[PDB]
Amino acid sequence: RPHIRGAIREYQTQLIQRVKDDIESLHDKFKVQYPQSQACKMSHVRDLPPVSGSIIWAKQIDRQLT
Amino acid sequence: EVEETLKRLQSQKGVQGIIVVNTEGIPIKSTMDNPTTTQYASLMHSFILKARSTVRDIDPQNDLTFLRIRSKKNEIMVAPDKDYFLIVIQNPT
Amino acid sequence: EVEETLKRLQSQKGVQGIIVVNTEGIPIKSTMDNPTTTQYASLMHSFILKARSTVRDIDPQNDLTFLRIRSKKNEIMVAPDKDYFLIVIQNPT
Amino acid sequence: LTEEEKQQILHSEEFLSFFDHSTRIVERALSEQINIKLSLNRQFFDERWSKHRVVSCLDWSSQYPELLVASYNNNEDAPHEPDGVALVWNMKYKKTTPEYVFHCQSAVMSATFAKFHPNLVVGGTYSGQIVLWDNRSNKRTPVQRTPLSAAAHTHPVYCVNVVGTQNAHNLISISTDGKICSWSLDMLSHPQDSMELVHKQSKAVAVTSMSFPVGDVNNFVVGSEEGSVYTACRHGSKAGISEMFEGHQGPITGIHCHAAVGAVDFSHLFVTSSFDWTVKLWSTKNNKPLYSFEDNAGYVYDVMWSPTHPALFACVDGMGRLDLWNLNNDTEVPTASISVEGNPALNRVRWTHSGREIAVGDSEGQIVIYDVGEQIAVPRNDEWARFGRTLAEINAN
Amino acid sequence: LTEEEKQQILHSEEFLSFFDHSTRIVERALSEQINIFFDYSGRKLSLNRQFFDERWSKHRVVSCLDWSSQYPELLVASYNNNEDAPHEPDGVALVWNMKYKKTTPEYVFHCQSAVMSATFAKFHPNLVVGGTYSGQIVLWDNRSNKRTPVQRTPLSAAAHTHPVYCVNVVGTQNAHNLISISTDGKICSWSLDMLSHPQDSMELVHKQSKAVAVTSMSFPVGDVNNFVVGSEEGSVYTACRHGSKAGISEMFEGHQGPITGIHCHAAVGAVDFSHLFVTSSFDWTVKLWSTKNNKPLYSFEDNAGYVYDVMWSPTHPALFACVDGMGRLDLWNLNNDTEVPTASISVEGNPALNRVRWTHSGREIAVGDSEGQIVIYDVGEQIAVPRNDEWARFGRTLAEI
Repeated sequence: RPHIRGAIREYQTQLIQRVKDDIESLHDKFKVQYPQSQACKMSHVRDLPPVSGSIIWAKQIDRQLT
Repeated sequence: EVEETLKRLQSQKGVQGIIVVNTEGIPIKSTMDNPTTTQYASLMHSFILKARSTVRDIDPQNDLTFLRIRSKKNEIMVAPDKDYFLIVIQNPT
Repeated sequence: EVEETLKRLQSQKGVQGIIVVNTEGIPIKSTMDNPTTTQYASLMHSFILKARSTVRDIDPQNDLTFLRIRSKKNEIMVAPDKDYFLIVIQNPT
Repeated sequence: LTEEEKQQILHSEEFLSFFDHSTRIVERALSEQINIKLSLNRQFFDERWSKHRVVSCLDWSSQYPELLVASYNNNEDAPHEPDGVALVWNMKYKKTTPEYVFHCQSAVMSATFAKFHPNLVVGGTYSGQIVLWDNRSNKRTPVQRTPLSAAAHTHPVYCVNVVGTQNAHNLISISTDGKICSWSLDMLSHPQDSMELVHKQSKAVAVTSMSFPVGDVNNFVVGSEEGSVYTACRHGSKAGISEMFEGHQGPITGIHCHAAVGAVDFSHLFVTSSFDWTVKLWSTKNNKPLYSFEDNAGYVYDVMWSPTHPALFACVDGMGRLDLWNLNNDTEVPTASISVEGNPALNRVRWTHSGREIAVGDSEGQIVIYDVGEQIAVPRNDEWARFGRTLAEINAN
Repeated sequence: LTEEEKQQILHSEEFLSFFDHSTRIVERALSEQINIFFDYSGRKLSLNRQFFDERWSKHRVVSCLDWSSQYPELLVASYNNNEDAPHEPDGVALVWNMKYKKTTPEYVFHCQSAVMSATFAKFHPNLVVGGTYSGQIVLWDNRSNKRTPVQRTPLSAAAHTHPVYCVNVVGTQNAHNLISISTDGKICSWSLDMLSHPQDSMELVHKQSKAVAVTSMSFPVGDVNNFVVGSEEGSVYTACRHGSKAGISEMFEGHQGPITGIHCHAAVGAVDFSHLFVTSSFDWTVKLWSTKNNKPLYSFEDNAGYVYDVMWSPTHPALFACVDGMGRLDLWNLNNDTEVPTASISVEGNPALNRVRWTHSGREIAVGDSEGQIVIYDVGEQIAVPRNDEWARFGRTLAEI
C-alpha cells in the first residue's frame, strides 16, 4: 500500500542494506577457499577432513544465505 | 523583628539553612548543628578575613562589603557586618 | 576572536580591565598595568586556591563554579573552571 | 611564559569549553543588580552582524524558550563576511549581544531549530545547500552540509522544517524549483527521499512557505509564486502536488495552518499572505478563497496564528506595522495594530511557540520583541465556530 | 568558654539594629531570584595463563579441557599431537596449576595413541585418563615410573570401535565411573583405576546398527547418572547410564550439525532447577534445550567459525561462554542479555577456539585456542547476581515459542 510505502522507505533503506551487508559478509566468507579457513583445520581435528568438512562449510554458508 | 523575616525565610525557595555569625567567627544563633554552623562559619570567617586582607593589600582604604558564592550544590551569600559577619545558605534551585 | 571577546566584554561599562589569570598564575590575559595587576593576579591565584580548598574540604562532592564579591569601591567577580580561571574588575555604573 | 607557548595553549584543544564558559558566565554576570495593548518589549540588534542584513526567518525554540533563530541574509557590502548569518537571542537572560553567531557561506533562508534535538540548528541557504548548526559543537561553522545532488535542492531553500515523532522524524527542505527532500537527522550527505512537486502544467511549481497542520499529516500547504496555493500529500498516490487552492492575486509570502485547540475544535484552517496586499482565510476542504482580509496599503509578507487563541493572528506590512488581528471581534479591521520606529518594511511575524508574546522579525537589522497579555482563550469554542459559520454564510451571495 | 550569656546581646534592641542592617542586606540580596541557563550542557577479561612447553605444548591442538573439583584451579590441557612433534607420543595430556601461574607442565601424560578429551579423574589428580582416536582409552600415572599410559584399553569388541571423543568422570571415588563416549554410538563407563575391561559398556546407538558419531558431548554437573547426548548431526538427547534410556531412547531433536558441546546449567546461584542444556554446534548458534523442550528453546549467536564448545559460569548462574572458529567469546547471561554479549573479544590474531571451560574455583574461562596453549580468562566483574529468576522467565518464554 503506497502510504505505508512512502513511510516504509525509512526502515527499508537501512534494513535492506543491513541484509545486503550480511550477504556481502557471506560473499567474503566463501571467497577464500575451504582449506585456508580455520574451520577446515578444527574440523580435521574432529575427524572431518577437508572433503567431508567442506560440505558442512558450504551448507553452513547456504543456511546463512538462505 | 528579625524573627518575622526568619519566618518568611523558612519556606522560601531553596533555603538550605538559616544561621548567622555572632561573635566574630564564633556563631551562636544556629538552626543547625555545631560543625555546619559554627566550624564552617569560622572557616569562612577566616576565608573572608583572607579576602579582606587581599583587598586591603590592593588598597588599605578598600575594605570589603559583601560576598556571595555559587557552586554545584549550594549558593551561599556572605554579608560582612562590623564585628560579627553573616552567613546564609541556599540551594541553587 | 579572543581579542573580539576582549573588545565585546570591555565595552561592558564599569569594567576597568579584563585581566584573566590562568592556573599557573601567569598573565595569559592582561589589558592593564601588568606589574601592578600581576601581584593581584598572584593574590587571587592563592585565594582561588583558598576557595577551591574551601569547597573540596567542606564538601566532598561539591565543585566551585563562580564567586561574587562586593568591595567598597567596585564590584569584582571571580569565574573559576575545572582547568583554568578568570578575574575581572567592574565598577557600579 | 612565551608567546609560542601561549598561542599553542590558546589554539590548543583545551580552551574551547574554557572560552565558551568564560564568555557565557561573564555575559551571565551582565544583568545589573541594584542597591537602593502591545508591549514593545525589547529590540534585538547587533552592528557586528546586522546592518543591511535583512531577516530571513524566525522561530522560537519549542524546547527551551527565550531562544529564537534570527536567520538572516547577508549583504555583499562586506563580502569577506560570511554570507548568511543565523543567530539566537534571549529573553530570560536579558542582554544586548545575541546568544550565538554562526558563520555560513550562502544567504541563510528559513533557518529553524530541530525538534527532538535541543542543540541542532538546521538552515536553508541561497546556494540550495542546507546546513546544520550545533550547540555541543564549538564553532560558527556548519557542522554538516548536503551535496548538490541531481535530485537535491540546487535552487535556494525557502522552508525547512522537521517532521515526525522522535522514533521517526524527518527534515524537509524545499527549493524554489519544487523538489522536496527528506533527510536523516544524523548524517547529512544523502537525501532520504527526494521527489518533486509536479503539476501537469509547470511541473516544477515555484513553491515557497511550507507549513504543517499540527498532527503531522503528510499534507502540507505550499505557497506558490503566484497565488495558486497548492497543498499536497507527501506520498501515497499523491506524492507531489495534490490539491489546488487558488484565487490570489500575487506572490505568496507567508503561510500557516491552524495552531492547537485554543477553545474550538481544531478548525482545519490555514492562511496565506501575499503581494495581493490581503491575507485570505482558507480551509483545507474548499478550493475556495474562503474569506479575504483587509487591503492594507502595501505588501503583506508574513503571517502567524497564535498558538493560544484559536482565532487571533498577526501579520506585517511594508510600513513596519504589526497589524495583529483577532477574529472573534473584528471582521474587517485589525484588532490591535502598532508600528515600529521609522518604517522598516518588516519581513517576519512570529507568535511564540510558548504562546502569549510575539516576535516581530524586523527587516533591516534588529529583531523587536512584542508581547500581549489581555488576549487569552476564554471558552469561546462555539462562539468562534459561530464566527466561522458567519463567514461561511455571509460570503454566500 | 565563649560567653557567660549569649542571649542578652542578641535579645537587645540596638545590637538587633545592626542585625536589622544585616536583614536589610538580606532583603536586598534575595530579591533577584535568577537561575543559570543550560545551553545544552549535558552534565573484563584477565589473561590468566598461556601454556607453551618446549616438549609437550609446541603449538599443539587442545583436544578438550577439564576442571577438577578435587584440587581446584587445575586443568588437564589435553593437547592432541600436532605436526610440530610427530615422534612425540600423541594426545599429550598435561595437568596445570592456576594457583601457581605456570607456563611449564606440572606433569606429562603422553600416549602412543591420539588421545581425545583427556580429562581428569575425580580423587585421582595424578592418575589422569584419556579417550583416544583408536577407539581405546588410556590411563596415565605420572607417579608410576611411566608417563606412557599404565592402564591401556585393548581394542577388542568390549571397547569402542570408532574414536573415543569424550572420556569423562561420573561420581566420586566411591563410584568412580568413567564414561568414555565414542563416535560408535557406544560409550563405556570405566573406572579410574583399572582401564582394561569396561564396567558399564552401554550403547548410544539407534534401533539400527548405525554409527551414532558423537562430537565430544559433555556431561551435566552433579553426575545424577543422566547425561546429555550430542551426536555429529543434531541428535540432542539425555540418555541414562543404565536402564532402557542407555541409548537413543529419548529424543529432543530438530537440530542441524554436530553438537560440539552440550553443557547444562552450571552452579545455581539464584536461578531455577538448573537443567537447561544448550548445544554448541556447527549451525553457528548455540541452541538451548531442556529435558522437556524437544525444540531448540533458544538459539544463540555466531556468524563466522563453528562453535566448538560451551560451558556455563558457576559464579554467575545465568551466564556462559561460547565460541567460534575465529576467537570471539560471546559471554552473556540469559536473564539480562538477549543475544548480545556482556563481554566478547577475538583472541590474539585469529585462533579457532576449540574449548572454553569455566574454572571450578570460579568464573575463569579456560579459553582453549587453536594452538596448544590454554589462554585462560577470568571475567572478574561478572559475579553471581541474586534474584536470577529472569533466567527462568527468559527460558520459559522462549520455550513457549
